[PDB]
Amino acid sequence: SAMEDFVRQCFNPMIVELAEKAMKEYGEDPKIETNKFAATCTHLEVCFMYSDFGHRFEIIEGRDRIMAWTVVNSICNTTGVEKPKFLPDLYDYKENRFIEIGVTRREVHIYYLEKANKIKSEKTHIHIFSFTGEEMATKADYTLDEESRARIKTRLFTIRQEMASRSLWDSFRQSE
Ligand SMILES: [Mn+2]
Ligand SMILES: [Mn+2]
Repeated sequence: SAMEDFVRQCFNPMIVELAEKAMKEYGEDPKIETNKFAATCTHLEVCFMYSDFGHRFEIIEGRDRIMAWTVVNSICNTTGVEKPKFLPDLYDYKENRFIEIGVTRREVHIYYLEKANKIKSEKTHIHIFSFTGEEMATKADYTLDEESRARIKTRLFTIRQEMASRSLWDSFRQSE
């Protein structure tokens, strides 16, 4: 498929392999669910980017469930922050809060409402990125400095334009 080929062209091997591991964790073939494959790669890369801005962040996303919950439990035991219902994506050691990262092909406010309604925790900070350079965060606290958020938004927009150059963006954006 063209979408699978794009995913292997634009993401680094480590990210692709982690994404395939996740797809198997919910029993999904990346050769069939190619838009989910690309979305999974994109979310992984954003989380790793977000974390590289420390030191400051602990990455939970990209780990197997056992190690992810091991990290979460160790953090909660050393900080007293309460355990989230659902696996978050990062832990911010400076603000001392868990962060759930969203990347959406829709309006940032719609996806923010969806994520907030799901997690149902006033403790887990939400930060939504779009492929159009838009962002929305809990209490409009964007956590990072503008340069770091700028590099995330540039990478996301670049992924979108590469898809578009291969006529893959319309499929990807209409998929959820
Ligand atoms: Mn996650
Ligand atoms: Mn997320």
